[PDB]
This record gives sequence, structure tokens and C-alpha cells, in this order.
Amino acid sequence: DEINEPPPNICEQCLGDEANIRMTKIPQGSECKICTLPFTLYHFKTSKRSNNIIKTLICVRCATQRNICQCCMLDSRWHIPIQLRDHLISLVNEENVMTEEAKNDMMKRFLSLKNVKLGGAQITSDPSEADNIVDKLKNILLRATKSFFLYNIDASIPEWKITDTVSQLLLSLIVNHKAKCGGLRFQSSELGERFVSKI
Amino acid sequence: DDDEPPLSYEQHIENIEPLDPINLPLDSQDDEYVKDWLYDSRPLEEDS
Amino acid sequence: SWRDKSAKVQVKESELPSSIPAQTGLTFNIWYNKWSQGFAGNTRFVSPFALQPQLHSGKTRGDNDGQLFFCLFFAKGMCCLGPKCEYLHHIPDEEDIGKLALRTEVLDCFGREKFADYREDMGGIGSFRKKNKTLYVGGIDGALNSKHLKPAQIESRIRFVFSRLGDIDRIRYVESKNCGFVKFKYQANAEFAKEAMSNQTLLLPSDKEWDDRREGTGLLVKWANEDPDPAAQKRLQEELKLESLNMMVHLINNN
Amino acid sequence: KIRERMLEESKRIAELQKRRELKQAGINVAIKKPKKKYGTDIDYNEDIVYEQAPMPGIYDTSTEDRQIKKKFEQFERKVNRKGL
Amino acid sequence: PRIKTRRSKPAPDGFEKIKPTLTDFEIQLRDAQKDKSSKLAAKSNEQLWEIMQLHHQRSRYIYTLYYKRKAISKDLYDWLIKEKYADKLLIAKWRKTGYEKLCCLRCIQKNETNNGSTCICRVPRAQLEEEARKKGTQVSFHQCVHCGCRGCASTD
Ligand SMILES: [Zn+2]
Ligand SMILES: [Zn+2]
Ligand SMILES: [Zn+2]
Ligand SMILES: [Zn+2]
Ligand SMILES: [Zn+2]
Repeated sequence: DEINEPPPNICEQCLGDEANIRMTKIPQGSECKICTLPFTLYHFKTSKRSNNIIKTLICVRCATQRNICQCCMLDSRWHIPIQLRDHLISLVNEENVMTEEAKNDMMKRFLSLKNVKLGGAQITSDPSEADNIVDKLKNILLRATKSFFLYNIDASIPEWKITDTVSQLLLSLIVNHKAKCGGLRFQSSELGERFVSKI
Repeated sequence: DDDEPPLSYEQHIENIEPLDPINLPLDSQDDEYVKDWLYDSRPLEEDS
Repeated sequence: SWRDKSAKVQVKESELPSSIPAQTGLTFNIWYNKWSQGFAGNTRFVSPFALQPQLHSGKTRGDNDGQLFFCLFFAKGMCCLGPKCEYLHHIPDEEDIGKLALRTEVLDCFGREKFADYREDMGGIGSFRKKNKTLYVGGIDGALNSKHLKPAQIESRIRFVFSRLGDIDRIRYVESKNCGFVKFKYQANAEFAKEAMSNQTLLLPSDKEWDDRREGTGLLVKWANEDPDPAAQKRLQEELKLESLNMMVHLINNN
Repeated sequence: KIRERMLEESKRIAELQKRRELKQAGINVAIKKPKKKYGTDIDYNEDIVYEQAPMPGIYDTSTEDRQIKKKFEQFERKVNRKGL
Repeated sequence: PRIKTRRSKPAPDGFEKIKPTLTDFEIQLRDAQKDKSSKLAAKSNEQLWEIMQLHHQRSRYIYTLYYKRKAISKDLYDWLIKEKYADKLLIAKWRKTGYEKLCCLRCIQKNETNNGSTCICRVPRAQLEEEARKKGTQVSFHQCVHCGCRGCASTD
């Protein structure tokens, strides 16, 4: 227990660029959001005259099991979320490496005490296999490569791409993606003639 | 009364001039040395 | 633009709503500001206030200090400080979303901490395990004071209300169930529009109960669940694949 | 206890009867759960509640894992379509 | 002895000339302690900032009478200190060399803060402004927590 508690792991993006920080240790501050159990909360600030105060939110058991930061919840090596890291590890070697997430407040404070390094952190907790899968991502990346009535809108394109292109080809927009009746409406008929002229 | 809140000092008490304490009236010459300070708070607080 | 004028005061401090709410039960509790010996299952009401995004928004005190966060009470419609408010008093655009990117992983746009899992009923703040962008609008029949209104017009009013609070990826109103699913393009607009349009109405002056809109319950904006539409699932899988390829490019370039 | 077990049994039967009637009507009322009597009372479908892993040895269990996962997924789909 | 009891002494000479202006501060303090209810937190700090401002101004009045323009007798000024119309310690800080425009006595107390240093109102304005211009953001200190002081340096 707490007579030898490990030091925290704060992301280098979270600590900031100032070469000297002071952070406050409160030996039982908040309780952990993943772990439901007390820990020693740290609350630093990036520069001295920054506006907002960064504080750690998860336990050190809970941070090490996911191999993540405490302030940021991002993977400590690649600096990406857990849900995208598990997709990249799962897409390459085909293991479904997905992280198991416990409800039932007894079960989450049960899981936080075992020391197993949860799903996708087993690779990036070691530098060797974490570099090997980047070598494989090289191979996958190499094998990879006034009122107008619109019609034949692609079934998965949203409204804002249409509006951003019209703002480049220069308002309102009502697009029902089912019926594809893209009822665009400009604010001036001069702007309608403008858009007719540019196409 | 049990349902009366305690009245505020700054309104009901502080603006009233106080009343007369006990103060046994001393003689003028038989009690000459202690008359001018017997009933103070700290009787010779500033007399070095 | 909002960069020109300083942010107007929305409501005075004296004209704020009081505490000690509503006289629901018999005896009032002090440690919790609620009513006891009571009966309560509704406890909802139409919010008196609402923001007007072109009239109210402007520069503030803590915009010159570069604060990341947006004012909760600017959104809800009752910010009583104006040009003196510490937080931002404008709709989140691309530039403000680009600055929050280190902090939106953990906490809100308003600066509130995201919990591990949502709620029993998909309540207020999000969950930090999932970047949800689609909002569930419901309770529309209480929001319209039971004015049946030919559902394409209801979808038009839900289109117009949320068109001012940011960019919209897509809109859907459901015929069978009085609900709508609104997907924004960024997350901070979804958070802002959720807290901005809770407990509001859909009525607007030429609608014959505009003088009587204050009675009722008002609508619910909550978080949408996962979509069981297989077209939506395949679209989600394709978008996940393209995001995966982008992050593959960046991770290879960082080696 | 005998009496309460019989009454809870018939109560569950009525609770499924109304759901099957509404399923025939076309409105799918999901089954409500029993309420917790205390704050950390445990639901037993959310998680394997005290999951103990079998501490792996020298032999390899990838293909048998895949074969079990196939069999269980196929059983759940068959109960969903046909109903046990 | 702020209340007037039997133990008090009668006033010296010039007090009846300066009795009305001091009276103004008295009635203005009896607007400030009056419990106007506010829901916010900053708006509940504004009240205490107003009270500390009124106490500071009354002490500046008695100080600028006795020390600067020498307009009242020493025998009256000792009475005004005795009857708590003035703060003896705040005037004692005003008589120093580095401290003349001092707001209150919690902005020079080193023990109260997290790390040593005084309150930020004690800094000159130009030094904060050159550091804020060096980092290029802007100077973000509007109003102190303890007093509401906005730059109480001696040069400012
Ligand atoms: Zn923990
Ligand atoms: Zn505000
Ligand atoms: Zn000061
Ligand atoms: Zn001060
Ligand atoms: Zn100060």
C-alpha cells in the first residue's frame, strides 16, 4: 500500500514546455474515475500565469494497466486514445485486442487491483513490439495506395461539405439524405446567378 | 421567545447608549489613590 | 462578426431566478437545497431564458486572456456578467475547437469532467470512452404544448433551431417516435447545443401560443445511443477506416 | 418462502405474457430489471463478476479460442432467430 | 473603545470640524454590511472588496490630515487611533519607504500565500506588462482576491 507508491506518469504534452513545474501532492485527494478508489491527486499548472489548472484524474494502477497518462488519458508512447490504439493493434496481426471495461462498482475496483496490463497496452508498454507493428503499418500503408433542388447526393456525404464548397464557389441548406432532395437556398438571387456563373 | 431569532448587534444593540453599572461610589479623600482607576477594565494597563 | 462588439448582458443579476425552488414538498432541506416530506416525479419546467446567437454573442474579459472554455450560462441563456465574464461568450467555431483539442479528450467544452460511463438515462456530460456527436431530441409534444404540427414542419423547426449553434453533419426526425437525431460535425458544438437547448421550446412568435409558451415542460436533449441502422453501421465502419489510415500516416511519420 | 417463490414465479410468467402480446402488436417493451437494495448491488450480465483467468501454460490455445468463439456466437444468433 | 461608554474620554478640539466627513464613511459602512443577497461568488466578493476599500479610505483621510498637511493636533490624532477611527498598523506601513499606496495588510503578509511571495498588486505595472509582452499574451490580472486592489505599488 501507500508507503511505497510509484511516481506518476504525466504526458509530455500535459506537462508543458516550461522546464520547471511545481505540482501539489494531496495524499488522498479525489477518487479515481476508472478505479473508484482513493489516490494521491496532483494538480499542477503549465506556466505560472496560465488560466486553468491541470489535475490528474486516474489512479496509478489504472494508468499503468492501460499504459496511459493520468491527465490526458492518452497512450503514453504513441499519444493516441485507447479506442484508436486498440483499432490499430487489432487491424494488424488480427487479434481483436479490444479493452475490457467493467461496470458493477465492485467489479471495477476488483479489476483495478490485478496487474495484468489491459488489452492493447501489452504491445506499447514495450518499445520493441511497438516498433515492429509500426513496421507492419508501413506495409499496410504501401498496399493501400434563390432556391435550388439538388439531386444525386452521395449517400454518406454531409451538408457541411456542400456548404464549404459553395463558400469556395462564391445561406441555407436543407438536405434529407434519404430522399436526396437537397433543397439549397441562397440569401440573394444575385448569389444564385453568381453560383450558376461559376460552375 | 423560542421562535425569535437572535437580534442583530449592528442594528438593535450598537446604536443604543449603555446603561449604568454597579460602581460603589467612593469617598474623595479616604479612597484618594485608587479612585481614578478602580473600575476600569485593566486598571493600570498603560502606566509604566 | 462577434469579434467587433463586446458581449451584451443577457439578464440582470437582480432578475435571476431564485433558489428555494418551486415549493414541491412540505418542509425544505438545507444541506441539500431541495424539498422534503414530498411527492415528486415531474420536477421539470420550461426554461424562461434562451440565447440569441447573433444578438448576444461578443467579446468578453477572458477572451483577451485566451481561455479555452465556453460560458455555461451564456449557453443556457442567463449569463449575468456580460463583458466581465471570465469565460467565452460565442459559438464554438473551428479556431476555438482547435485550441481545446488537448483537453476535449478528458473534459467538456464548458470545462466539466467526463465520467467513465454515461448515466441511467443518458444525462448531462458525456463519457470519455466514446466521442459521441449525435443528440437525441425528445419530449417534443410537451415542447409544443400539444400542438400537432405535420411532422415535416417539426423537422424544419428542429433544423432551424440547431442551424445557428454550429455545423450539422446530418438531421433525422423519426415518424413513428417523437424524436430526432442530430449529428454535428465537431464534438464541442454537440456539447454546447445540448446544454443550450435543454428545457426549451420550439415555438416562435407567430405560433398562437407564444404568449403562453411558459407553461408546459419543454424538450429534452440527451445523448443518442448507437444506431442499429446497418447503413449507419457501414458508414461508421468506413469513417473509422479512413481515420485509421490518417493515424497510420501520422504514426509512420513520427518514427 | 415456499409461498413467495411460487408467487414470484407466476409474477414473472405474467410479465413475459404482456411482452409477448406487445411483441405481436409490434411494440417491443424491453424487460425491466429488479432494483438494487443497496448501492453496490451487483448485476450479473454486465460483467464476469470475479473473472479469474486460467494462468496460461506451455501449450497454445489460439485456434481453440477461435472455435469456441465461433460456436458461442452461432448459438446466440440461433436463439435470437429461432428461440432455443 | 469604538462604542462610547463611561470609560471613554471626551473629544479634543478639531474633531467637530472633521466629524461630518467621517460620518459619511460610517453611514456608507452601514450600507456595506447590510446583507444584500447574491447568488454568484464573484458578486459576493465585490461586497468585501467594497468594505476593505471604505476602511482604507477612512484611514487615508486621518493619515492625510495628521501627517501630510498637519491639519489636526497630535492630541486629537491619538484619540482617533484610540477610538479605532484609524488603523495604527496600516498607517505604520504607510509611513515606510517602499509602501505608500498600500491597499490592505493581507497583501504584504508572506505567510498566507502558497509560495512565499506577496500579493500581485504589490508588483509595479510596467514589470508585469513587460513580462506579459515578452510572453506575448497580455497582462491578466484585473483585481486582487483579498482587497480588490488594482495595482497598489508605490509607483502606481
Ligand atoms: Zn485507480
Ligand atoms: Zn458568461
Ligand atoms: Zn493592494
Ligand atoms: Zn490587498
Ligand atoms: Zn493584493
